This record gives sequence, structure tokens and C-alpha cells, in this order.
Amino acid sequence: MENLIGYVAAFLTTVSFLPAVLRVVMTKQTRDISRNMYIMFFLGVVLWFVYGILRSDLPIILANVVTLFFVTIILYYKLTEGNQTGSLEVLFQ
Amino acid sequence: MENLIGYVAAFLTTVSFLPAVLRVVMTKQTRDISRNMYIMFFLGVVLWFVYGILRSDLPIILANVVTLFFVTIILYYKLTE
Repeated sequence: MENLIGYVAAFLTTVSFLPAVLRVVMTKQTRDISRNMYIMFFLGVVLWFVYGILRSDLPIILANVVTLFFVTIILYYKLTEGNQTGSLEVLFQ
Repeated sequence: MENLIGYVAAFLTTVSFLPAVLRVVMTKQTRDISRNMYIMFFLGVVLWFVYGILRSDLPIILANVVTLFFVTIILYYKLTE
């Protein structure tokens, strides 16, 4: 009937969003393990740099300088974002 | 000159990752868009609410307010721990 169809439509539309809210509210493991990757990688470029210096290998050194910029930029955006998803990007990807 | 090989190798390896670094940077722009979107979506729901009353349409009102609840949860629920 018309009220029946409308409510069922309302139910289907809203509950589709339900799986997303459950994953966002959920207590999750790796907060900063994704951050830890960056930290680990950061330590790696530092040693790579020292390695490049000791052998006077400029291509290695230049690459790591650029790589150091990249990880630092990424690592500054990770630390900058603040405990909220902030986008509906979760819904789709 | 093989340092040239080194530079070209160094160039190719790092710059390949460049688009990735740009998408990480772009994630801030899209939060600022999403906050404008939420305000936009919010205003839409109040009008839907007003519209629903005038047309005696409860399902419309229920659907949009509940959807608003969820979207608010998704976009601003402080993640635990």
C-alpha cells in the first residue's frame, strides 16, 4: 500500500548506510601501524642516506633526499588528520 | 656516464611515487569539501522535514533524518583509542 512501500523504501535506503557506520564506530587494530610503516621507512631512508654519504654515491643520496621529502610530507598529513574519517570515502572505497 | 644511469634510475623510482604523494595531499581538500557537503546535506534534510509535514509524508522525513544521523556518525565519530 502507499505507506507500506514508502517505509520499506525508507528502510532499504537507510540500512544500506548501516554497514559503513558499524566499521567507523568499530574498535580497530592499526591506528598507527600504517603510521609505523612510515616511521620504519623514515629510519630506512636515514640509514640509506648515511650509506650514500659514506660511499660518496650522489644518485643514492639525491633519491633519498627526495624520498625523505615524500615520507615527511605523508607523515605530516597522517599526524595532521585528527581522529575522524572526515569524508564519505569510506562508503565507496 | 653510469652516474647518469644512477640519476635516471633515481629519477624513475622516486617520481613514480609522485602521484601517490599528491593524493595524500589531496585528502585535506576533500575533507574541506565534505564539510561543505555535510552542511549542504543538512540544510536539505530540514527542508525535506518541512516538506514532509506539508505533504503528510512521514517516510520521507524518517529516511532523511536517519540518513543524516548515520552520515553524521560516519563523518565525525571520533575513532576509538
